[PDB]
Amino acid sequence: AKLHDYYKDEVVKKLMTEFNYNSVMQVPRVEKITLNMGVGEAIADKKLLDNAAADLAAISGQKPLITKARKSVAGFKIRQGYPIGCKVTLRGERMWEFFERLITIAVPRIRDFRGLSAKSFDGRGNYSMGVREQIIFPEIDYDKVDRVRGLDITITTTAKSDEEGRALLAAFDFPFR
Amino acid sequence: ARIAGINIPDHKHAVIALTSIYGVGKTRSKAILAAAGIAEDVKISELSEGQIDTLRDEVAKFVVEGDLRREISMSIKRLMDLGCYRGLRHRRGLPVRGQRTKTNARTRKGPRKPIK
Amino acid sequence: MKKDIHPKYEEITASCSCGNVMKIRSTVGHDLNLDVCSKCHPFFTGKQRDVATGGRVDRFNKRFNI
Amino acid sequence: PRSLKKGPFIDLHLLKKVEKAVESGDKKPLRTWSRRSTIFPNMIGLTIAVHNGRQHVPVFVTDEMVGHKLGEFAPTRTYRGHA
RNA sequence: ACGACCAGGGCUACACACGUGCUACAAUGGCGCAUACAAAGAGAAGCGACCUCGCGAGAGCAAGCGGACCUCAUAAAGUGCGUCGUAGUCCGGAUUGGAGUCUGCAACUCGACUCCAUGAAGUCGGAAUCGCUAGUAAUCGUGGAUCAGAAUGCCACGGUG
RNA sequence: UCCUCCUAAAGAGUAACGGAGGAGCACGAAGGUUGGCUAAUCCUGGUCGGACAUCAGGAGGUUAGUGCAAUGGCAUAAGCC
Ligand SMILES: [Mg+2]
Ligand SMILES: [Mg+2]
Ligand SMILES: [Mg+2]
Ligand SMILES: [Mg+2]
Ligand SMILES: [Mg+2]
Ligand SMILES: [Mg+2]
Ligand SMILES: [Mg+2]
Ligand SMILES: [Mg+2]
Ligand SMILES: [Mg+2]
Ligand SMILES: [Mg+2]
Ligand SMILES: [Mg+2]
Ligand SMILES: [Mg+2]
Ligand SMILES: [Mg+2]
Ligand SMILES: [Mg+2]
Ligand SMILES: [Mg+2]
Ligand SMILES: [Mg+2]
Ligand SMILES: [Mg+2]
Ligand SMILES: [Zn+2]
Repeated sequence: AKLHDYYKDEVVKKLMTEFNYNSVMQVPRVEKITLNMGVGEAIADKKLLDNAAADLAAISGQKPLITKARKSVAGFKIRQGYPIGCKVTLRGERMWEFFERLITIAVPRIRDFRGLSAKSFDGRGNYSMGVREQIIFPEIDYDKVDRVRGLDITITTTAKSDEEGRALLAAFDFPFR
Repeated sequence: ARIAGINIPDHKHAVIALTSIYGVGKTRSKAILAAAGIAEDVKISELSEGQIDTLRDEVAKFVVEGDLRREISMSIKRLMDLGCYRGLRHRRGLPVRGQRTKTNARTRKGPRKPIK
Repeated sequence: MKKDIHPKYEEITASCSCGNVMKIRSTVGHDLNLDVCSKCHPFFTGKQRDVATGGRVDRFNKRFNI
Repeated sequence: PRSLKKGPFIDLHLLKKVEKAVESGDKKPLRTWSRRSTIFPNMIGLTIAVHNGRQHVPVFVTDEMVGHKLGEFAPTRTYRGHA
């Protein structure tokens, strides 16, 4: 809750000035962070899912919700009901502490990190990014793992416009460009 | 054991395990360890973390993993955009340096393409 | 949160080569030594240099004098 | 490549034509058989028609085209494919 | 003009098929340091010490030599020690990028060499097929002709055997 | 033989070698109850990931769903945990 403490005193004072909001409730705020691993190759065996869910449980310290197919499609050879991915929703204090560890540790540990995109805000403020490799988090031991996974991070916020979420992450020095 | 972005094996010796970095070889690995004062026969194991901090600074003097692949691709795409003879060889998939294309161009042309 | 299903989530210390001592809550357990943090990553100085286009005329005039 | 102590290379009959077309300011295509002449930075922006063995292909001179020779932008073998 | 002169191009192209070779796929080896033993040749528009400079190919100054004198020119395999420890590896070197040297009016097509980086295929080869009976095969370096420059070819030479 | 729609003329019923489709089961939960939940599709953003898996937002408002044919129902859901 270090950044949550950092949110409540200086980010709110910053955004109220540069947007001239009438109320303090009118400010944006982050709401949840969703950690998906679409593991489409787990239809061969459960153990790839069972270890990828084990890896994402180490990144964010929650047991992941194993997601399933909403319907059946034949291009991917899946039926409605097959376990096909895993997610973690992060809210409250656990949202901020992962968000602290993300932009301070794991984003510098990206190989050939050169910035993010400012064109990834889904028209309505909600930001989504995808990492290539789970080794950028220091939770994963390099010798103990064998397979390079990938996950994607989705920050869902209360910003109405598209730029207001872009200004919100910039108050947390989110490395756009 | 994590230099310039990538990891480096511990069981190998010092000069060999440095060469896993895209941008250094057996020559430049001797140049790194001489400037760090580190013997070459030691492993990446039993190194002080201050020595590895000395090691990261010496590698950071040169052009490595993320920079070099960008520079190599920039040089090739410079030839691509001009349309010189070296650019056409780079984009026909043919050898650039003036080798024979009648026989034994299999590195640039891949495996054999049978006439169907 | 539920009681048993979650992994152990404990506050540890992560130090870096620039000496940025930072205490985070994590699932590592043992202490952590980092390599680059957001304070010392060369995103704000180093990545600007790393484009490095270079001039073709400037390469030509450097090699000699007329 | 050539040694640095010799500097670059350009034909005299080409180098006089470059010197004329700069001062005259004409943008006529200069037909030229000097495929072995290094392009100079004062040649930038000129249409110069390098020979290829059969005809004269016009080459507009770019900033990046300085450190090369004129024959690289006049390919001599026409090849389209076997099938 | 089917004769003659010049510039530029081509003889070096490239879905492919074959011949002849070179280097490999490593531990009877790679590497690093130290160290022992050859023969046969070439040299004046040439061979070019020594010394200096360069990581280097080389550069500068420059002796000596038409040569049992001097120079090309330190033979390598070997041995001694250390190292890797079976991996696509400290094996293999293709390819490609950058930087160069030298030759030559001139190295783009289209030269050789060096340096830094890159690190393909390849883990002994289907049917088939070749050479060889002793200083032979196998392997290891050396030199010459042609030649401004430009060989894994060719012609010679000795080592181990 | 049995079910559904039309013919069938706004109650029921109504024929033809009239027009169209199904059934000869399944389920020990796919039953009972309590509690809770709400679709299809499309748009944008996002590691592998692609027309199409999963994730996050928005439009949409049942165009979905119903063990199976059709018809009538179905949000208090009879749909889904
Ligand atoms: Mg390397
Ligand atoms: Mg090399
Ligand atoms: Mg001619
Ligand atoms: Mg020929
Ligand atoms: Mg000779
Ligand atoms: Mg020296
Ligand atoms: Mg030896
Ligand atoms: Mg050895
Ligand atoms: Mg090697
Ligand atoms: Mg292979
Ligand atoms: Mg092997
Ligand atoms: Mg006989
Ligand atoms: Mg010669
Ligand atoms: Mg009726
Ligand atoms: Mg009636
Ligand atoms: Mg039912
Ligand atoms: Mg109910
Ligand atoms: Zn730091």
